[PDB]
Amino acid sequence: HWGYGKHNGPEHWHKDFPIAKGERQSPVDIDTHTAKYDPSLKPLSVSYDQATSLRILNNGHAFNVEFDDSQDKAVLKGGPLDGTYRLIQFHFHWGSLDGQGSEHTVDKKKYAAELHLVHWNTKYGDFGKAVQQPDGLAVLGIFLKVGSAKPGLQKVVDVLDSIKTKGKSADFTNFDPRGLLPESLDYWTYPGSLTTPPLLECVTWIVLKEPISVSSEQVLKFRKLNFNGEGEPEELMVDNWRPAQPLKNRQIKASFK
Ligand SMILES: On1ccc2ccccc2c1=S
Ligand SMILES: [Zn+2]
Repeated sequence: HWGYGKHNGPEHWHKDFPIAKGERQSPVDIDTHTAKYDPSLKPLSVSYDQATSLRILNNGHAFNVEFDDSQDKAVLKGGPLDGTYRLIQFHFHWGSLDGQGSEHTVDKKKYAAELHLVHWNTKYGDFGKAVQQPDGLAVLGIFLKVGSAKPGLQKVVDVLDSIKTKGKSADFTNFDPRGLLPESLDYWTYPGSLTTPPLLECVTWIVLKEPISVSSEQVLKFRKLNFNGEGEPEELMVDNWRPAQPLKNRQIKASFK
């Protein structure tokens, strides 16, 4: 099945998921000089005050922090979006080395990791119906660079040892995702896709310009996770990023001059 190795990595995914070579795949390189400022964009509204985390799961590809999305609680609106999108989970992509790991790149620059906060358009009722729609999802993407620690990340780092291997989950209540956000909400936006199979073309991507800093020790702990299940030969969960895909007939808009 799919993964990030030589035999089942991104260059193979198109055989099971032909949309891998579609018209609006993600990630992409953000060419800052070519992204035009769009003064009709609204500021982004991130309202995470009532977010309710439930659990953290090692899915064999990444770890997901999952939210109760049964009520209207943690929503993204404004920016390029029409209507209200509800937070359902976040996860990260990261490298084996600090010089790589992000999926989007900025003028070809790779960051050490990238956080994806996934939200679904509440006009479609739930996540499963939203991923059948071209405007079903909005993913807030945030780059990580290695430097000072991010205090708001530590509770996630500290729980990873309890979900080392594929299929493990742990209670993860009362986690506040506001602690993972940078100061500025300046962003680039474009239409794209999930960056993992099934690679569905549902996503309005909103990529923040300002990275957050995490410490070398924090990202080292992400790299101790495993892609394998318990009892299987250890394969470290590193380099779970898809490289940039062709922009095709898309424009990337900037919210800032
Ligand atoms: O990586 N990843 C995994 C699951 C998912 C689900 C909805 C939207 C985006 C994603 C991504 S980027
Ligand atoms: Zn992702």
